[PDB]
Amino acid sequence: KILHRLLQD
Amino acid sequence: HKILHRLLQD
Amino acid sequence: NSLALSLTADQMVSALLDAEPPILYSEYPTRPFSEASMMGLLTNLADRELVHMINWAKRVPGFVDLTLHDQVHLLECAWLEILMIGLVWRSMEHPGKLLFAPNLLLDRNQGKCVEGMVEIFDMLLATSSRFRMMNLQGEEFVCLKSIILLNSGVYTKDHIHRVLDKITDTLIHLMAKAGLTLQQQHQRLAQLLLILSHIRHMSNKGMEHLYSMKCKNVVPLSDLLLEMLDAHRLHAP
Amino acid sequence: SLALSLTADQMVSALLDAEPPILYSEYDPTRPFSEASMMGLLTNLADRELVHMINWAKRVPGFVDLTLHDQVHLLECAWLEILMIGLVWRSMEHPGKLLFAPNLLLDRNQGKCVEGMVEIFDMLLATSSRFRMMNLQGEEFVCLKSIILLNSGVYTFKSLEEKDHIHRVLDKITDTLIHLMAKAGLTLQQQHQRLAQLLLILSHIRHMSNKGMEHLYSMKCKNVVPLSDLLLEMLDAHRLHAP
Ligand SMILES: COc1ccccc1OS(=O)(=O)[C@@H]1C[C@@H]2O[C@H]1C(c1ccc(O)cc1)=C2c1ccc(O)cc1
Ligand SMILES: COc1ccccc1OS(=O)(=O)[C@@H]1C[C@@H]2O[C@H]1C(c1ccc(O)cc1)=C2c1ccc(O)cc1
Repeated sequence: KILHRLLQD
Repeated sequence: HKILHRLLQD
Repeated sequence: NSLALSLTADQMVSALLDAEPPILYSEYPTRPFSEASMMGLLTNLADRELVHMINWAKRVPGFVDLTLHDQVHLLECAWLEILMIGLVWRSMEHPGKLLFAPNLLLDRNQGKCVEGMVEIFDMLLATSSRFRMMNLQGEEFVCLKSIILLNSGVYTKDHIHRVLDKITDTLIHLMAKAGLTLQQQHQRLAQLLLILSHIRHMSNKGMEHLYSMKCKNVVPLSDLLLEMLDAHRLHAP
Repeated sequence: SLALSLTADQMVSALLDAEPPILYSEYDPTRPFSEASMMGLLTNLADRELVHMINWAKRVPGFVDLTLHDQVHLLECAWLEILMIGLVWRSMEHPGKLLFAPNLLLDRNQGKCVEGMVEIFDMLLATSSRFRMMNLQGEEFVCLKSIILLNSGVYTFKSLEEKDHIHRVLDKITDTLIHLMAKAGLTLQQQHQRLAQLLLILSHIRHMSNKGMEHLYSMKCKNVVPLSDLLLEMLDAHRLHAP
């Protein structure tokens, strides 16, 4: 998920 | 009209 | 002037406890394990509870002061929330189960009998568990149920908001009576009121299923239940 | 642990510092509205706001203590509520209007450009008017927005430990709201009443988000204009459960 990715950043 | 209208009265 | 605003805290509590509807029984081939038997039992139950709910609402201080039109609007808006908080309340002492009626205790496995239902069953169970762990008292429960009625459609005036403030006063009055410190009182007030957001959520999500054509087609619904559903479908896409 | 050791004033200062910027829309007053153009403006705006919202959430005390999975879940649950409370906040001093962006100020008649939207616009306008009558303070607003983020998905998630922590942070935010009200000279009865009034408004914001979301993930609203991948995924987090 893009949200998952952006949070992980 | 609406049943609720009737039920709310008496 | 509305009588409600002149009631004392204890009088408001007594009025609300007195107005409580009774706990209804389901029809007595029990243990539903099909879409049809489940919808059949639940709709029959809900329909009977609605009649009690309407007569209960008339006894909630301040409700009688509203126009008939306003009364219709609040009940149309809040009915499923009110059924749901009732269900969660009477399920408290039955962890992992929903006590739809004394003779209809369901678990989440039965929630799967109707498509879309198990997610809501899970939310209801979570809410009942939360009430149990907060040690919710009957006095607090009736205040919360009255707040739901008055709050859930207030955004279409002053009267409803003055009544709501009085109920707030009444909740704090109850907590102070229970020995809670000031910090504990405001923390508990907030805890309870935030649960109302979850109850709204569950109603919105359940309603969206209940007014779908598929859900309307499972069994023939009563005229009253259909009218209560249509009030929300009116705005659906 | 940071969240639980913060004083009230430190919570407020943290929340204020973490506030996202107010974005501009691509509104061109020489390109008259249309279901398509309105939808385009709102989706493009929301899409850019989501990126700032994600970075804001990371700065909400207690949020980064959660597992990544739980952070995703809270944001999926709350994103439209959060956009909406932001909208009603910046719209306060514009009676009868919604300030979507400094260059995009709409009234209810323009809500009719998209079928099903006017009903939601009226609810948003009512909420904004409610905040205005109460003279909602910026310090109170940031508390409420953080409460939405932490609360909205907490009952739809060891795993219990995460809920408990969330509950403790929510209690601290309550403490913070009360502290702000006491600082403002409100009597104790006034404090509790105002606390309750604000929290009940959250139920209405939940309602608005659910009703809006139901329209937004309808096949019709998703094919008015091409939607971004991030919005599609945020919407799908909710569509997944729809009938
Ligand atoms: C069969 O109901 C559903 C199927 C799929 C999704 C949601 C559904 O509805 S739901 O929100 O779970 C709802 C919650 C719970 O079960 C359903 C129901 C119900 C209510 C009315 C109705 O006309 C059909 C179903 C309930 C209920 C009934 C009586 C109570 O005193 C309290 C709750
Ligand atoms: C066009 O949106 C709708 C059309 C019909 C019914 C509901 C609709 O959604 S709604 O709840 O009004 C929603 C509320 C308001 O307008 C819509 C919208 C929006 C949001 C996301 C999206 O991908 C499309 C539309 C808003 C919005 C946008 C940015 C904000 O910072 C705050 C709010």
